[PDB]
Amino acid sequence: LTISDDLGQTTLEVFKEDGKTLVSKKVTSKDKSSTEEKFNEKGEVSEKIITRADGTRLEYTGIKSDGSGKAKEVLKGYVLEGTLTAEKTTLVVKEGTVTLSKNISKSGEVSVELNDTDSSAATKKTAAWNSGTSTLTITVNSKKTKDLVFTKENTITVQQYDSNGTKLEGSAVEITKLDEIKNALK
Amino acid sequence: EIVLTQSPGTLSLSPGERATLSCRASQSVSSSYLAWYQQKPGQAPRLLISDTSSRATGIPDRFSGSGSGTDFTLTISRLEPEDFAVYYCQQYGSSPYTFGQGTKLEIKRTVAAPSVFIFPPSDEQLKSGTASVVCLLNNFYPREAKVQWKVDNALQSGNSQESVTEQDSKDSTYSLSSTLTLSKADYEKHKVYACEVTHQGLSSPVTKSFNRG
Amino acid sequence: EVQLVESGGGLVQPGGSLRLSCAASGFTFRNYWMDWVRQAPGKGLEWVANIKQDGSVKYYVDSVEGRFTISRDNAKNSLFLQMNSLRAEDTAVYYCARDGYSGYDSVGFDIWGQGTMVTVSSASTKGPSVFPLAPGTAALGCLVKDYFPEPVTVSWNSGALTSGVHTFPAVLQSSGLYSLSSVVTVPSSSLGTQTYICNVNHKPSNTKVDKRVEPK
Ligand SMILES: [Cl-]
Ligand SMILES: [Cl-]
Ligand SMILES: [Cl-]
Ligand SMILES: [Cl-]
Ligand SMILES: [Cl-]
Ligand SMILES: [Cl-]
Ligand SMILES: [Cl-]
Ligand SMILES: [Cl-]
Repeated sequence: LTISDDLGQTTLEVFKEDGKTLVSKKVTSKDKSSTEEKFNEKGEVSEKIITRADGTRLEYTGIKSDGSGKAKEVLKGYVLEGTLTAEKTTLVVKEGTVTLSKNISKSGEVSVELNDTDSSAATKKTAAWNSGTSTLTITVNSKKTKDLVFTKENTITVQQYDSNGTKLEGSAVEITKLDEIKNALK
Repeated sequence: EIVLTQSPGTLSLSPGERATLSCRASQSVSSSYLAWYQQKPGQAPRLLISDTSSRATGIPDRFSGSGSGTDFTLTISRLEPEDFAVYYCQQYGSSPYTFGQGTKLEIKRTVAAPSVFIFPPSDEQLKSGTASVVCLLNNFYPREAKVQWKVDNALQSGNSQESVTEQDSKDSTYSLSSTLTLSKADYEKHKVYACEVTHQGLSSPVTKSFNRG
Repeated sequence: EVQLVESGGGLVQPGGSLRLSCAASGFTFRNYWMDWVRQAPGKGLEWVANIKQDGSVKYYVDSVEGRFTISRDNAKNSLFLQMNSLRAEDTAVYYCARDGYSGYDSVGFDIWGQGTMVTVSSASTKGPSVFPLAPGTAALGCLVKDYFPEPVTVSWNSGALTSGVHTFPAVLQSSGLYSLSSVVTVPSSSLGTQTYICNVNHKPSNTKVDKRVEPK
């Protein structure tokens, strides 16, 4: 246990028997956020559970030596699962021929991409990602249909456009079930 | 649509043993969207396990869920007499949220032969034009049994229905009924009404018959 | 304490309609999704309908689409299931259920209610006909037949006789009327010494019959 100077960090770290090979480590910050890490026979990270201030966790399990592993993000009402690589993390939601990918870079840059394998020029879905607004805009038949704003509060919000795609209408609703995300990609 | 298949159909174990319940999915189900449920007869189902690991605030440590991907298993370490209910595997990721066909966890006891009794139709019932002959199988195990009706030494089919009780709460036994429904006109042109019973605990088939009068 | 009470079911003709009600207490109704689950007689569980917290999003199974509607009232802490164009295959015990997955922890269906038995049939209400079953160990019984709908409760000697009593589950005859037998296993020496009363109770038809069985 090593507490930082500003009395804000509680680094619950445990050594195996001597002080060379790490085993487990938990660091709790002031803003209710923790980063649990587990290690292997070598000393490279095996699991990495990171908790944000709002309670949404980003859990990494089964980290291999090459830098890969299993990825899953737990949220209020639904979870997003995927894979981590030494490049970036991808979280995948699939509905029919449409696959939605959420990308989290090693620098924290969140990216969202969409792909539809249908070859029809009408029903195929395409998306454009806005970095500043953090909204994925789904386009169908060269007209905008839905807006997918990914809030900094770790939630997915959908706002629908009009019949011509000129502007969004009504109010933007929040997603509380995984089936809702699948319904948006149909 | 994801289809869940449960194996076995029924599992006959004694109390104190270990019961392994497996649930198969037609596709890959995420480990975060699978649940196990228990339904005792005559009552609503109860949530046992969620996330394949969480025990849902009040379930003892005997119940344990495991598995991933296609195959999921639920194991009860040390069985207790109240654990012999019907168990269901369910996924709740994508609609429709489908349940397994169900597994009946039955108490396994020593094989008991039935006590067979035959009841002639009531004289009051004959005035209504219908005659009901009932053959009762009492306090046997296992539930599986064969009952056939012989009228004037002739096998009968299509005129008999069977009802079975559930496993007895005291001695873990089963009882069976077999009613032969036929008209009074058909009843009065035949003399001998027999009931042949075959069972695992019966070394030889038993027959109970009566004559009108 | 968390619990749910269900109401609205009953016996209706094919093509009819009825409304289910689920009263919720002991928990924040506004924060949870809700579901309808039915279970056919002697069959497995089948999910029926689902509703969002605010009721904006509703999902149904393929079979009940265009006939069933699920709504809720957060203020009244209630939830409903309108069931139009009822078919015979809709006969099941409909369980109102709380989703449970309302937060970060993934939870299955947390809470289940007692359920309401809806029966879709063209048969009218029927009163049972009770006939005695005359006989080391002797057997006696009462046979109730041609009654509709379920259930029927049978008691021997006004509940005094309980050991060795077997009330068999009702079987559906070809006429659409239920039929079951209640039997008692008693020592053969008890015959004549003891008098056996069998009491059947068909609440739907308000039928009270006490039948006496003697060896003859
Ligand atoms: Cl998915
Ligand atoms: Cl139960
Ligand atoms: Cl083991
Ligand atoms: Cl079953
Ligand atoms: Cl059988
Ligand atoms: Cl249909
Ligand atoms: Cl509504
Ligand atoms: Cl979870």
